[PDB]
Amino acid sequence: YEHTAVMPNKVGIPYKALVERPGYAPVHLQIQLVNTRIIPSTNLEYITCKYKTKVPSPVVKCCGATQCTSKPHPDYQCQVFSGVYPFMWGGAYCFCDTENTQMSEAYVERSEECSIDHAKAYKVHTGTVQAMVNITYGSVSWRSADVYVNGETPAKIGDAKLIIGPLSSAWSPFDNKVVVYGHEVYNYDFPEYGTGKAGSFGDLQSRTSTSNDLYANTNLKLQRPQAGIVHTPFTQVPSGFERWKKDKGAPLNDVAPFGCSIALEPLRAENCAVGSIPISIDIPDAAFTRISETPTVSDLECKITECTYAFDFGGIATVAYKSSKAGNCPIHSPSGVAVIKENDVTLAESGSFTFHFSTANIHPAFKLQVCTSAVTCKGDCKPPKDHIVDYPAQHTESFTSAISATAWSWIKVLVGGTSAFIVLGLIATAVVALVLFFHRH
Amino acid sequence: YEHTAVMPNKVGIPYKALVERPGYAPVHLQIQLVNTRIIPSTNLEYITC
Amino acid sequence: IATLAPEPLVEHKHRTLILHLHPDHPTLLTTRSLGSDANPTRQWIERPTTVNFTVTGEGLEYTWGNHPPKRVWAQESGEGNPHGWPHEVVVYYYNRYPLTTIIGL
Repeated sequence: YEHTAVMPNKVGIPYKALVERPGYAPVHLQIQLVNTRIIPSTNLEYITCKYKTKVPSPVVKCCGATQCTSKPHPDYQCQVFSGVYPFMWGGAYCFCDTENTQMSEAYVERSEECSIDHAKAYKVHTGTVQAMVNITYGSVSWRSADVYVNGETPAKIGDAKLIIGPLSSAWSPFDNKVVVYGHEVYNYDFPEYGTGKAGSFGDLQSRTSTSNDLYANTNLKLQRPQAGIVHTPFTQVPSGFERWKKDKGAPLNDVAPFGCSIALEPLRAENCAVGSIPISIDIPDAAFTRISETPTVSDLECKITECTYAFDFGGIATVAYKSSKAGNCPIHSPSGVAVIKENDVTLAESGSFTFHFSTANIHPAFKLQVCTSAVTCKGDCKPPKDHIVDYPAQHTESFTSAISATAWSWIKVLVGGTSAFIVLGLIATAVVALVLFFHRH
Repeated sequence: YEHTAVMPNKVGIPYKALVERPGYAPVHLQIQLVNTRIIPSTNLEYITC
Repeated sequence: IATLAPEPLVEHKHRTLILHLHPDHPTLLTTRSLGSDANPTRQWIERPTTVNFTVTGEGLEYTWGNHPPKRVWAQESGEGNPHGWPHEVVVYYYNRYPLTTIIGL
């Protein structure tokens, strides 16, 4: 039998519902979420790491000149310095005074630390949503399996078949372009593999972690050797990967709203709480019993002994029944004023039991069913002494839930007696026209 | 649980109260005084004989 | 292996969380709210200070140093009596609803 309703998108709290079938006793249905993962689609664009500029050995032409060719290398540089006359150990290097050549070639290559700490530049495309759902009904225990959040994939959980409907909102915490460094992600823009400002983020881009091709602009410039010694001096701006690692903002896992914990290896956004989830579960007829088998109850009167405004289950009430025979029947409340802690009851012949509930109202006028029979409960509640708790609310706060009976009588005369006084004022005009008409004829 | 009240300044008469924690049974509380000493601070000036 | 900061002294108020932080090293404190608006704050603490954060019913999550994050939710304790004279009925709803009592009156 198909049960169709709307479940709010929360993880900790369960969803309680009583399934009504004509000619059959109702059953208790519990749906509880464990995980809620939003998994977008990503393609890796490029990686970034600190560079390492390695220079080859320069040549020392004694009496002559040298030229260079445009070798294929990232950020390759060449120059020619004329008239160097270098000095080494054991006297001078060459004969020809005030005419000599030094090569001083340099180019840029990635570091050996690029395989350990590198930033992965991802482009985010919208994808699929999945969840893990705990299911029980009737008398069988809790058992769970992974489900898909769409409108086309039923999942076989238990003896029933469950279709978890799509999310009400398409909100995702990820941007179009993200950067993954270590175990945290960031919302950052890219130089898009073509550009690079040589000191901010894209001074060294490689397509994969072991790609042969490498883009690198770093403002590398050759400098003249001085006073006749053999070395190749260069000048370049510092790395952009180090400058990004200092001038960095907060990661997305410290920034994302709705309590979205972010994992890494499929790049999920776990346990967000936004929107609602429609449900459709088809419970088989093997868990349905008849009206003749279940007992009937009567003479139900309810008294609330203690209620509290606080979170968790701060209310406790005892009810009195008169059952036809012993057995088990579920209890459930349709209205959202009070949730119920437990599902079933061990009934007896003319006894009484207590149950625990949870409201967000001063005066709960909630109503619950026991053994497909009706009873109502009324009472009063007191504010709690706790200021801050470490657990979320089990109830749902409404708009009229904060109105006390003293203030409700105060606003029943400012809108009731005043608006009816204008009615008293308006009928005086309606009767003075009748008297003035009767003066004529 | 914190329970604040006002007791009188009588020595032999105990103060009986009933604390009320919600969701729990009330606990009886009895406070009694056995002494009451006011000790001023003194500095000796001189002796005489 | 990294240092662990001493735990803060936590005292509660009405929709207000107070932390007494006493660091011996420059320590990072990041807070965020679990509602629609995250409102993220971050600062480095080098001296013994005290900070107040407005915790609502949706919640608040704060991390201090290398400690795991903690989540706290504010209850509805209130500062008034809802039944009685209207000089104390109004002051009960002013603390609970300061945005509707001024407009509604």
